[PDB]
Amino acid sequence: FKRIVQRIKDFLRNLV
Amino acid sequence: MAKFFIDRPIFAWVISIFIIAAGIFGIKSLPVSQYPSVAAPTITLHAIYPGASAQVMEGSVLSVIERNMNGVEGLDYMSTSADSSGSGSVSLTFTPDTDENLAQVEVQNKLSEVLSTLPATVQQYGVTVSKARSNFLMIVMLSSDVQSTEEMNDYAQRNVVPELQRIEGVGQVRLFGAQRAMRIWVDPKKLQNYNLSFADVGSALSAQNIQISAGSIGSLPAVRGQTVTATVTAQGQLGTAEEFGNVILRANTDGSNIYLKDVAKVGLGMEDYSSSTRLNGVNTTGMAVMLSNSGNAMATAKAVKERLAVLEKYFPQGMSWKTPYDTSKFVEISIEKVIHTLIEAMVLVFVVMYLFLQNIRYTLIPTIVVPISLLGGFAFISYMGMSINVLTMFAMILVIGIVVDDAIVVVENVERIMAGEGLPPKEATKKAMGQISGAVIGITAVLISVFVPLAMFSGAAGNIYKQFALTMASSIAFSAFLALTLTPALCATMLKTIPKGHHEEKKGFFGWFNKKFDSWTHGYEGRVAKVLRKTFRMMVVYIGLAVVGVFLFMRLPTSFLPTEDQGFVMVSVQLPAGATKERTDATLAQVTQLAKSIPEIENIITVSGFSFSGSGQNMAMGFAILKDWNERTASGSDAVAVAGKLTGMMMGTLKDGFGIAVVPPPILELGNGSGLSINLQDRNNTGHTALLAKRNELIQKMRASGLFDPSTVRAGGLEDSPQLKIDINRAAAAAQGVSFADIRTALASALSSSYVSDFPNQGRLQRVMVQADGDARMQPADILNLTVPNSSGIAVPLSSIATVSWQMGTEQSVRFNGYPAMELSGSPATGVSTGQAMEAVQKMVDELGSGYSLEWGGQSREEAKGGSQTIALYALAAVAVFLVLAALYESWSIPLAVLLVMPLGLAGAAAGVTGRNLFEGLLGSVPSFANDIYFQVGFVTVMGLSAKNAILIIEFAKDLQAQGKSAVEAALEAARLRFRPIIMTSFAFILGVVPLYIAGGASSASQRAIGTTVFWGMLIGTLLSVFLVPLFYVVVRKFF
Amino acid sequence: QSTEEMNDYAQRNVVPELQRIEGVGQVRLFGAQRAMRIWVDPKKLQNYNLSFADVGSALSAQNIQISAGSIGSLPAVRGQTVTATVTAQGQLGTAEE
Amino acid sequence: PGASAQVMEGSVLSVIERNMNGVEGLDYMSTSADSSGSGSVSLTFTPDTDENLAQVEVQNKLSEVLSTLPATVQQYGVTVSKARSNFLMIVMLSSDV
Amino acid sequence: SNSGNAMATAKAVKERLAVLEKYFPQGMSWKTPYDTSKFVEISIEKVIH
Amino acid sequence: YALAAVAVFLVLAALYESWSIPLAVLLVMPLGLAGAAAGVTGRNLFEGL
Repeated sequence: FKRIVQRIKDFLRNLV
Repeated sequence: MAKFFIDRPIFAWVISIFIIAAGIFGIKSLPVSQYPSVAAPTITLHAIYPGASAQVMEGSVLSVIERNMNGVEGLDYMSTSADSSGSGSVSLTFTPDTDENLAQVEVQNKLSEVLSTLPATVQQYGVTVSKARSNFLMIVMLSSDVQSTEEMNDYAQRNVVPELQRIEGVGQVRLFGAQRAMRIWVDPKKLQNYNLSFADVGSALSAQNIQISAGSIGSLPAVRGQTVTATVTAQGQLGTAEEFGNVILRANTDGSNIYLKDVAKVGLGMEDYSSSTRLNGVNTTGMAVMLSNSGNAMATAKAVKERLAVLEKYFPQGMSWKTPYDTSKFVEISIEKVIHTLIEAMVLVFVVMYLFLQNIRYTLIPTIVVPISLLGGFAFISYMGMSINVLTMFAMILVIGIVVDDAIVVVENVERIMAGEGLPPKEATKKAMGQISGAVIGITAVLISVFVPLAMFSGAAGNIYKQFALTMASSIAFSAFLALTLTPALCATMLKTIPKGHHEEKKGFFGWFNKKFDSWTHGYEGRVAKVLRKTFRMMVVYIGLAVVGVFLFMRLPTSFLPTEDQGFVMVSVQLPAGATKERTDATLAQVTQLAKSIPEIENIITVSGFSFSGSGQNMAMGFAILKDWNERTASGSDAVAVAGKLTGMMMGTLKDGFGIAVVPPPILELGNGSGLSINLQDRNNTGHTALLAKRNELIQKMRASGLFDPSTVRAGGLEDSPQLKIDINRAAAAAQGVSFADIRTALASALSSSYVSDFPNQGRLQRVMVQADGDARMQPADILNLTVPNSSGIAVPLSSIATVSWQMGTEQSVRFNGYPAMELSGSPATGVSTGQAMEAVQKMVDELGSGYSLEWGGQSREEAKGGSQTIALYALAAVAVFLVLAALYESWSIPLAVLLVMPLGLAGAAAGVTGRNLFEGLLGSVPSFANDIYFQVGFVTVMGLSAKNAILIIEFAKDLQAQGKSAVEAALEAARLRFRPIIMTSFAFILGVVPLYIAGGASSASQRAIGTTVFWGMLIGTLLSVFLVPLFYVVVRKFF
Repeated sequence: QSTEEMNDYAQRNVVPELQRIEGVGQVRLFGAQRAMRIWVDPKKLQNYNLSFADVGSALSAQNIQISAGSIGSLPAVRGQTVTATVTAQGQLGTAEE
Repeated sequence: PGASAQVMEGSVLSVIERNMNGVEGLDYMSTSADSSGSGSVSLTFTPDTDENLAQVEVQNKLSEVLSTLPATVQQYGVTVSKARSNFLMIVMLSSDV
Repeated sequence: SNSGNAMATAKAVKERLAVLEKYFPQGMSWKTPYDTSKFVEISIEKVIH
Repeated sequence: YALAAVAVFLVLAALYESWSIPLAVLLVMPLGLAGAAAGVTGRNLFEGL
């Protein structure tokens, strides 16, 4: 589940 | 062609019926979503290596994977990211026109080559290759306030997730919660009491919980006479906590049988414990639904909601479902806006047509023709494989007006001929079409020529332009084809002859309006004659206007898209390094209450564990869902105002840590397109300290001694934090039996979790994890109390062979294109073009010694390429327009008189934008208009319309001179003849764009941008054109 | 610089850049990147009564990557305010080591 | 190996089948599991769907989902085939020696 | 590569090498004494003439 | 069958500039249907006997 979290925060990192 | 169909109305009707059928069929089979795909393909890796630091993760996993990725077809650039969370990722970006599926399969096949060279635990967990593209549709939340998050996550995974992904149009469902697991919490004190180790626990668990494969009786190579065969089955796996607690760790000779349940506590738990989510302050379980390519967003969202409503019946007491965000609402609103604008345009066209042509059957032709042209555009859009989304719907809205003109022109010309010569409608239609057919063909050719360039741009901006370009071009082409076939047939059939000898001696309103408009037309002709008599002065005035307009256009800000009120705000919370999850949760509760204090906020979703900066126990973020746009119309109830209020409250309330509220860019998949993003590479592998020092030097050079708006220049990582460093004496450890690998296993099971085996839990396999009791891993002094076995098998504490001290280490590491890198951000100071700032930073990076390079990221990679493509495309467009007009007029010099109207529209647009910016500044509102994509689209639209009007005027003027009139007389007569249709179309188009000028609500920023540009450009351009186009004709004839 | 150093520099800096170029199918270095080479003398092994497998096992057991973990990890007792990352080297990086 | 048809179906085949929804041009799916710890998932696509694109997409999804499947399946992997079930010919070899 | 172009690939390799030369250790240079695209370009030029 | 009839109607109307001549033509399709159905039924009966 760390991988799903990694995906969500990578997207968020990009926006701001 | 027009003459052919004037005598065959039923053939034209049949063709139009086929067009309507094709359009309906195309609409039936179009994907529906709020936005199309504009970003390039990207593949990510997402490996898990538990219990590791950024340096360990990077060097042991991410570099190893990265080194085997140079060679995949169509790779643009590549990056890595590692943090202290025990997980990392490798991101591969690809050149456009690369098949994402092929890229993903090739990346997976490359990973399969080096998978065996990774650490054993990495291979145990596996590496997930996926594509960054996400067609996000909804969030589904389950809230109980009674049962824990473990229960809700299990219930979701077992009941809700499988039901949602069986729905039509669903491409993927993702659960934002950890699965269940069997957790063993070992007390190291008891372990040392029995002289056991974590390795013993793991070995016993793996040996006593394993699948058995027995076989069958009487297998094929059987003895003679065998009559029965049977499958033999034995169960060798455990399924309950009581069963797991009875695992034998040491079978003593006396028969004591030290069990697993007297050194550890065994119970069902989760597998992460990292992230927590809440909705308005209560525990929740979130799910994300992603639409499939070729799926309909509205239908899928409705079906999902129906399914959830049905399933709600079986929820445990206290559990409820809610969907706080949905993207299908935006496209639904866009389609509703399209329909409303179409109805309003039809009504307005009817009103003006009846006011001018003084009959009701004249109003019937535009009503029939315009929807058919739109349907033909829809059919073309379906044929090309596009979809219905916000941009295509905006393109429809904007092309409605020009397709309306294409019919107003023909109807007005026919009505003029009929009222003038008194001919019957058939003869009048024949005459009018013989007059205007070639002009129509040339106009459609020019419109295609001007719109094709917008489909030739590169990148995400090109993808965005392609929507408008293709939709509008198809609609224009179909409108022209219909004006050449069906409009003349309708004119010749449905109209009735004007009573011969009638001078329109009307009564009441009609007579009065006729007289007043005739006076206006006469006054207009007098003013045009005055303008024509003195030509040098008017040419000087025109050059002045063109120069001023060009100057205004240049001095406009550059941007991509304007931020839009999408209905939510984001909050990012960051606490001092080393803070724990408890303090972060307290701060999140404070933020939740503050959001509650704001009426504009409907729901607040807070997630603990990671932030905008990154992951960590001190990181957190929140999503604030705003009320409906209808409920938020007064000043200060927009997304920016809500974000400002929340930020102001947070800066005064929160004690430990800080929070910031912002609104995201209009397109989430496409990152922020503002600022200057810098990657500072280390070519020589000097070290982290050297690269950090160089980054600090570059930041100083940019801020103190540069032109970058010093405020925004800052690093985009996460500063170093104190860490605990264990130093082991080789000699001391060798003196005892410690082997440095028993140390590895002991630490990996003590200070971090260990994944040992797998068990069945009511039908699905779930992990077994050994993590050690929390009381033995809280303080630094606990590290040296851990024990590791010797060769003889005795336990020896780490204190004897090791020491621990506080040090400074990296919290996060990133590589770019195979070198250690740092990330930086920036923004131009003021009135500074991005190009010179980029040259400046390149020079500064050069000032640093060799071994340190530079690389642009994100939008800066595209912005590095010059703007020569746009200039070249518009130059080619102008050349093509010139050639087409020369073919139309059979001249080389006449086309010039039509090109001189381009500055008029440009000046109108630029002046309108500048004036509205200044007015909003006076009102106190910050500027919101720039030279963005929507400005370019609107400029192209108004420029095409002005070109159409000029072409018609010049065509009429040229023919009159050929008959015998002088140039000046011909120009006067052409202006007098074209006055009425131009007034009609300008009125209709301007008032039809007015609603986009005062737009407010969903996607209203782009609406307002287009409205401003189009409205002001059209008004000013038409006002100047109706006076200057005859001047252009006269001058061009005199000169040549 | 000798051919060994240049070969290593090529493998680490030039080859990836070249094989990231469009139209390239494969890059072959007429050489190899560096490695830690142990050159064993069997006579000395006889003198000390050792074996090749002994050398291999000792190298494997004393040069590995250690993942320590963290302090105050996510499931924590009440009142925990300090979190940290633990680190241990466990790996050799020079010929003398 | 060692799993009943029910366990094989609920732990491996069902997981893959559920994640196979949303693949372009899919008509229907079926699974078959057996007492001997072997199983299979069959995906049928509409005609006018080319086998190669469907192959690539199905395999991408399978790789995406394999991250959780059981350990022994991951050891043996999952095989892929796309050939006609019906026979074209039967070739016979006979000998008396 | 299968479906690769010799001339374009050689030009890209040479440009990339020229760019990378800026980071070399001191005393290190680069050459391409063997190159099959030179014959192609010269022959094409001669036929054009 | 519906699309076949509609296509015939539209093509005839475009060919002859009328809405009634194609209507007269379409009246013959029931005769063909009756013939075909009667033939199939009759051959079935004859073979059964």
